[PDB]
Formats: sequence, structure tokens, C-alpha cells
Amino acid sequence: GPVPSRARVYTDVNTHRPREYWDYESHVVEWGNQDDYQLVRKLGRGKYSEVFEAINITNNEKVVVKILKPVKKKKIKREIKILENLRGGPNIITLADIVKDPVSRTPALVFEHVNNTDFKQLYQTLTDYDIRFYMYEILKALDYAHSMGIMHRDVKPHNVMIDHEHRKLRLIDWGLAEFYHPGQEYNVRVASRYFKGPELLVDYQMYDYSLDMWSLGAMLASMIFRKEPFFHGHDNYDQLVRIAKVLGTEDLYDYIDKYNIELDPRFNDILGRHSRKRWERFVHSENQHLVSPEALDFLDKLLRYDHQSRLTAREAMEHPYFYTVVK
Repeated sequence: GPVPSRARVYTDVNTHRPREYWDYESHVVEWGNQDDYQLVRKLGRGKYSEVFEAINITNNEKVVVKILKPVKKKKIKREIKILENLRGGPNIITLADIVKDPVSRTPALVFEHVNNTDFKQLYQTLTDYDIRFYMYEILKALDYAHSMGIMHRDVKPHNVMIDHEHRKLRLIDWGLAEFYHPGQEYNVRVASRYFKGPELLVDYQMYDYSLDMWSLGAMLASMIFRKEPFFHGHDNYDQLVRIAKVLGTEDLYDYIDKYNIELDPRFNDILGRHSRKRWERFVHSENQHLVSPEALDFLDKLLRYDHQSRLTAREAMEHPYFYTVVK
């Protein structure tokens, strides 16, 4: 069968916790007062919930209310427990309250408001300095979560709220997040297509925090190369092929061979034989101002097939790409 894998950092953190920390099924939800909140505008309807802008009529604070839907009910307490576990951490969205919506009769999570600009428009305006600055801010959130025994599993531009006026960033939507336990097998049907790590695409279930570092790399590549998305697959199978056309097939085979993983046989007729490309292949007059040797080296160390070989969030924060960022 597959060779096992463990995280190379924060490996054992949950084992030292009281069971209550990670045993989210046993969590008793604490409820606030739904009458404190007035919905103002529906902002969207994800897979699992409807999201609204609202006002806390008690303090006049703008808030965001996510009225939970789901059919995998376990996700309710998992998200709540993860949010409570991470509350107060750097760049982690703050869960302000949990109320029972009287119409849906389901929990509604109340979050702090962040004044965001649509990433498709915003990313066209980020300078080189800004990309470095905000990447560093995302890393603070990821390293905090990972240090707390949690993987986000859905890192993507839509889940990074940026108030660019105030240079404020929050990592949101912890509904796919999980507790990391060594040796545990996880669902590979997580993350959005363009951000799924190779471990998901080859059906390797014993993954870890390093999944989030792939997704961060895929975001970074889109930002520095002005290519949205960077790896633009039509489906989850073609998604792997798009990755292999950049990173090469030999290193893909080495990865699956290391873990004694066999590709879905449907790859036989679509994967082909591709060399690893040099990153300069993607540089052109329109993105050159965002590219530097340090950016390319950092990216190269995030976008690795072998999840164990990727930079950790803390290693990433040590990288020369961030030396120019004021701290």
C-alpha cells in the first residue's frame, strides 16, 4: 500500500492537548443573542452557507454573518471549534459570536468585518513590495494555525480578505480546516481545483500542513506572473497535467514512487512526458516588475510535488524574498 507520511513540524502537537481541544464533536456551542444583529445585504452563498453583511445594533459595528447550511453536520462544530481555538492569533479572522438564526434554525457565525477589494481587481494593482508584504501577513496566519495543530485546506484568494487602505489582512473560511493527527487519513476532496496540491490530485490521503504551502505557492505564482490561475485545469485530472507541464513528469513519478502511490490509470493517455521548466519561462514584459531572483527561488521552494520537501510556513518567513519588507 501507500508509504506513510508525517508532518516534519508541529507533528505531535494535538497528542499533548486535552482531548477537548481537538475532539470537536463533544464541544458545547455557546450561544449569543440573535436580536443583536440586523442583516443588511446578502454577499454570497457558498457551498455550505449564505453570507451576509450585517450590523451589530448594540455597538453599531459592521459584522459578517454566515448562516450555516451543511449536510455534513459535523462541519458545524469543527469550524466553530477551530475558530475558537485560533481566535486572537495573527491575521486569523475573529469569530465574534454564534447565534441561532430563527428562519434557518441553524447556527449563524458572526465574524469581524473586513473591508475587502475583489482580488481580481485588487491583484492587478499590487506592487512587488505589496505582494511581499501581504504574503508575509498570510504566512503569519498559516504558521499560527499549523503551530496550533490545524491545517486550513482551502487557501485561495477568495479566502484572504484584504483592507488595502489599512494594509490589514485576514485569513477566513475555516470550514474545510482540520486537526492534524500523525498517521490520519484525510479526505482528498478539499480545496478549490486551481489550488489543490499534488497529494490531493494523486489521491494521497496522509497529508499535512504542507498542503497549505502548495496552495500559497499557487497563489504566489498567479500574482508574480499575472496569470490567473497559474495552473488552469479543466477538471482535477487535467489539473495534474497542467502542473506536470511546469514541474515535469520525472519528478512527478519520483514523488509517487517515493510514496508507493500509483496514478489513476486514466493518466496513461493524458499525462505525456514533460520536462521541468525554468521559471523564467513565465516572465515577460508585463510581469517583469514583480519578478526577482528571490521571488523565483521562494516560489520554487513552495511548488514541490513532495509535500515533505516544501518550505514550512516558518521556513518561508526566513526567505530572502522578505528581507525588503519592513518589520
